Formats: sequence, structure tokens, C-alpha cells
Amino acid sequence: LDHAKAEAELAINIKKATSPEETAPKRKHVRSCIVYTWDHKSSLSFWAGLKVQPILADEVQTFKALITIHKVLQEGHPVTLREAMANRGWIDSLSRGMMGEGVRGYGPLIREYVHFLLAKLSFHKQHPEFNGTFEYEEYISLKAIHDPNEGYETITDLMTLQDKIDQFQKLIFSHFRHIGNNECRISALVPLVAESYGIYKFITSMLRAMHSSTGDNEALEPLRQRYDAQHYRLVKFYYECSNLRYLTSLITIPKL
Amino acid sequence: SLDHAKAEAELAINIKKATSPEETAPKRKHVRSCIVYTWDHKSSLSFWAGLKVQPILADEVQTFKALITIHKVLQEGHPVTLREAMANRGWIDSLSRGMMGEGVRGYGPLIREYVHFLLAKLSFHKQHPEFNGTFEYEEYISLKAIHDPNEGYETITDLMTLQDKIDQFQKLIFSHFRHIGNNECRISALVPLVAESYGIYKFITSMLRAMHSSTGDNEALEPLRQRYDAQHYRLVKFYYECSNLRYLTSLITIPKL
Repeated sequence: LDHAKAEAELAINIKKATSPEETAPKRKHVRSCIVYTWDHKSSLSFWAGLKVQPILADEVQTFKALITIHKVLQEGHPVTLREAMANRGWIDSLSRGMMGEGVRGYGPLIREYVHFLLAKLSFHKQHPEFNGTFEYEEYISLKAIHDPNEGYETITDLMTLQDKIDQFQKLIFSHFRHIGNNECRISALVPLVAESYGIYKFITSMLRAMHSSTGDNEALEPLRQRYDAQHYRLVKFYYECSNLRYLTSLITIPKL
Repeated sequence: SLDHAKAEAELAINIKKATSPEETAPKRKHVRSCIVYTWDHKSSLSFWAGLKVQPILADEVQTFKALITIHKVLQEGHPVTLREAMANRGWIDSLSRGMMGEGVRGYGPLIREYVHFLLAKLSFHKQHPEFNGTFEYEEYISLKAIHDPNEGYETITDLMTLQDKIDQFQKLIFSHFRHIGNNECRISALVPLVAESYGIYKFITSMLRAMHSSTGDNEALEPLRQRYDAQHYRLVKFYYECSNLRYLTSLITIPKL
């Protein structure tokens, strides 16, 4: 069967994406996990595949699994987000540090990632119309007229998610050991840049759209103030990212 | 902005849906519509009047949800809302009295405590109209405290009193958590209390810091330092208990003290 071929191949992708190698999850295999969700309009074999891995024995393998999960939530078929809701309990179980076991010290990073991913899934449950990177043009195309009162509440939820990303990236930067490169730690910043920029772009477009063309727009000033605060804070994050040679080799850091 | 009569009619629908008997958080877009109304018309009078022809007191969940909605409108509405709220103190008080007791679902004590807190909040804003409803930080308030330390002392004391009200109320809300049910309606009241407590905390911290440099009288401010420390440790515990609530953390960032 070519069906059994497809299942066998995804199993290899998940395995190799979460190997013991202390670096970024192998891109071709993470890419193949993402593609699988689009090809079959289903992520069920992805979640099943991760559950049968020997990933809890090494905290690097657990951390690489969470990076892979994050990327698949971001870029996979929309159903991936829906099917992730049933796996909240399993995702929460990864926040342990049984084996690893703090020789390289990923425990705090694993707990912070699990907290973030559950917060991401909480948002997508509340706001199912979004895709994994909060695309504005995809979001606003689904209806003719959009409620600015829903828009206000949605932005404050996104800003709260932006705060979790900023806390998490700062924790990753603190864990950088001086000599000998931190490629696995730095690789987690790749989807965090994508997440934070996705949020930034949407809030920019939506907050602009909500402003009445003339008048003071007094009601939106709390969002403007928090938007500006998060902008300058995101500039600092992206400046620190642009000075990492390994991170800039993987992605283009947004300007802002 | 629409026709006045038609605008009040649409606001009535928002108030109705926000205060429905569904044991949930007040439906957020309708609470937002109530807040936005005050900015659009530069007046909260329609909101207060709209609440008067919305039956809520027969159902404890509706009454508690109404008090959450009132709290959010006081926080985020046009500044005139706080002034116009003063004439509705008697009515807010009436929501608790005509006593029920516990109630079937146990919102009775939470209702009475929310009314108690909201009256204390309005008492503060009457005495101290320089602040806004959400205690959005303004450095100017600490500058006033530098130049008028007698006034600053009294304002810090009153801020601390309001902080104690929030601490007592949040403790009561946590004690009424039930293992059956998502606790969303109860937890949706904690959200504005966390926001308000932090705003108060930032003001107390900055004003008390500013007053030590200006006056140089460590003996006179010692009671405020003693109370500050106590309230700090309480607030850490409050924010710690909130950190494990996933509905709350999805809506607001908990401060790290």
C-alpha cells in the first residue's frame, strides 16, 4: 500500500526531527510533518507519532519535540489546531523533567514552552477563525463586516500572548552558555520570531482598521499605548536576534 | 453613533446579553459594547438607565454578572462614568440588600462582597478624582505627592484600603470555587481585580518611593512601609493563585512582583 508508505515516512520524519543531536530540529523532516497535515487534511498521525517516540529520555529531544509541535501548529493545515485541543493534556505532561536531567539545563525552557503552547491553543479555541500565524488577510476575508468590539477583545488576547513570548525568549537568552554554541536553544527562537511577528502584523492591521478616520479615537488609546510598548519591546528582541549569527543563518529577522 | 432612542435600544440588548442567566463570563463583546458606548456618547447615563429596566435580582448569576459588567464599565468607560456612577450608589447597594442569604449556587456572598468593593471603589474616586477607573499609571500623581506630602500620605492610605478590599474579595471568590463546573463566571470577576490591584500597587510603590526622597522623614512614613510590605506579600500570593487559572491567564498577563 502507498498508504502504509505515507505513514512509515511520517514516522521517520517525527523521529529524525526529535533526535538527540543538540541543534535545530532537522528542517526537511519538520517541513514534511507540516506538509503531511495539508496533504491528508489531518494531523492525527502526527500526534500519534510523537506519543510513541523515546523523547522523554533526553530533555533535548523533549525540547526539539516542542519546537516541532510549535512549527506544525503555525504552518500546518487548520485542522491541526482543532486536533491539538484534544492533546492539551498530553502536551501538559511534557512539562516534567524526569530524565535528561538538567546536565544541559533545559528543564525551565521545557516548562515555559509547554505553558506558551497551551496559551497558544487557548487563544485558537477562543478565536477559531485565525490560522497558526494570525494572518490578517485570511482573517478579514472570512466575513464582509467585522465587529470592532470583538476586535478589541481579540487584540488584548493577542497582546497577552505576545507577553508570554517575550518572557519565554528572555529565558532562552539567559540559558546561553558562553563557549560552545547553543544551536538547539537558539532554534526555538525561530518560531517565536514567527509567532511574535504574526501577532504584531495582525494587531497593526486590525488596530488601524478599527480607528474611525477622523476624531480623537479615545476608546482605543489603551490598545495604542500597549501596542507601542510591545513594539519597542519587540524591537529589542529582534535586535538581540539579529546579533546571533546562527539565528540569522536560519531566518530573516523583521525590521520594524 | 446612531439615533439616541435607537442607540439606547441597542445598548439594552448588550446589557441583556452581558447579564444573561448563563453561568459564564459576561459575553465579552457586549461588555465591550457597553464600554464603547460611554466613549462614543461621552456619557454613561444610558448604561445606568439601561440597567434599571433589565430584571436581574431574581437570578443570582445575572446579578453577579451585572456587577462584573459594572466593574468593567467603571474601569474602562469614558472618565465621566465615574462621576455619573456616584448618583447610582444607592442602587448598587440595593443589589446586595433585600437579603437572599447563600443562594442555590452560592453567589450570594460574592454579590454582597462585590457591592461592598464597588461602593469602596466609588468612595475612593469621589475623594480622589485625579485617578482614572483602571488606575492606569500616571507619573504626575507621584509628582503631586512630592509637593503635597500630607495629601500624598492620605491618598496612599486610601489606595491601600482599596487594595485590602480586593484582597478580601478575591479570597472569597477562590473559596467559592467548585470542582464541578469550569468556574468561568467566578474567574471572570478575578480578571478586573488583578488589573485594578496592580494599578493600585504601581501607584502606591511610586508615590511612597517619591515621598521618601522629597520629605526625608523616614519615621513619619514608617507605618506606610509596614503596610506596603504586608500588602506586597499578600499580592504575590494572590497573583500566584491566579497563575494556575487558564481562563484568567489567556485574558491578562499576571504581574511578576
